[PDB]
Amino acid sequence: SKGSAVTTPQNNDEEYLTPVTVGKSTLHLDFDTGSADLWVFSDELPSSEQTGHDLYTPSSSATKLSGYSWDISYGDGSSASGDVYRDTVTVGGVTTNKQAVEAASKISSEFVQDTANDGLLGLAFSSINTVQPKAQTTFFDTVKSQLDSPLFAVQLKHDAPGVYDFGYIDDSKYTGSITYTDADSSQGYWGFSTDGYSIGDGSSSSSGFSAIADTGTTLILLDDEIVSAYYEQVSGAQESYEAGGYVFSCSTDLPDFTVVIGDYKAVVPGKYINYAPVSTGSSTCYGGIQSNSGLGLSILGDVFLKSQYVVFNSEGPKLGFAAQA
Ligand SMILES: *[C@H]1O[C@H](CO)[C@@H](O)[C@H](O)[C@@H]1O
Ligand SMILES: *[C@H]1O[C@H](CO)[C@@H](O)[C@H](O)[C@@H]1O
Ligand SMILES: [Zn+2]
Ligand SMILES: [Zn+2]
Ligand SMILES: [Zn+2]
Ligand SMILES: [Zn+2]
Repeated sequence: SKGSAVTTPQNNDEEYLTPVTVGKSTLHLDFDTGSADLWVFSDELPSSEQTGHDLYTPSSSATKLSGYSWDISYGDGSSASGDVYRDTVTVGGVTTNKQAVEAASKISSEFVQDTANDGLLGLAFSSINTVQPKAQTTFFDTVKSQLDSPLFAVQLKHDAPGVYDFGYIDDSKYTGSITYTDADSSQGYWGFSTDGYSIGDGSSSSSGFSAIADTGTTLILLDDEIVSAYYEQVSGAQESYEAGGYVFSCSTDLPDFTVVIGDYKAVVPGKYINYAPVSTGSSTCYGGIQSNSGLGLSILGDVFLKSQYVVFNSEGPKLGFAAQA
């Protein structure tokens, strides 16, 4: 068994949604390789919270996990909690009837006021799922032995639908060979260790660093020392507080950011680090690379992933990288 599903980005690629059949209802979930919970909007929510969102409707065979509960919080003061159900979930043709579904009956603003987003599908390691009293398996993990190969690949596109492959690699999605690196699951994430980086045509930095691959995150969050070195090559850039991070003229084209992985160069086009205007029709533009200060962890998000074909292989574990076709 294998399958592929299409993912379309919101506005300026701020969150990629993917159709997923949960129960009998079809929802549009956000695939996050940074978390391990699968939660959706439930009927138990306030009507004014439901508005703008498809809600989860149990199957006739589903079974409510009595006594269990789940609660999660993310990067910002963004929470969600609720009950747990054992229903059927279908993603790109791969089906399972023992997937745990986390129904939310209480959530934060960010979620409620994000019409269209109907919840999340976590693809990190199951060890960090938050269900209680017994943690549950992610979807991938749950269908792992139904897949021709125990892996999945992602191909995110800029301002265009990408794709999530389950259990197989589509050779038409990348050019040249796949380079593999050992994944560090120590914190429950798909971590890895780049050997260095390179700003524009500069000379690569032998000094490596530890990073996680988080599809659920829009930007590239690195250590301040690196950010500062980067924007030093962007004319007119400034640490505009009361705006989030660094900004510069939209007309400016920033240099590429290369991430060295063994002998492979994962080059993020400068064009993608010119994220978007701080305001409608604004003159200045927000950068794709900001500071990870406050998380203490380096994250390579959608901006980095928009140029790679990434393979998440449970065997090792390991991550594979290839220049997107
Ligand atoms: C309850 O839900 C299941 C899943 O869609 C169906 O197979 C059944 O016929 C009934 O609608
Ligand atoms: C950014 O653009 C300015 C243009 O004034 C240059 O002076 C600088 O070296 C960098 O290329
Ligand atoms: Zn198959
Ligand atoms: Zn929807
Ligand atoms: Zn995430
Ligand atoms: Zn370039």
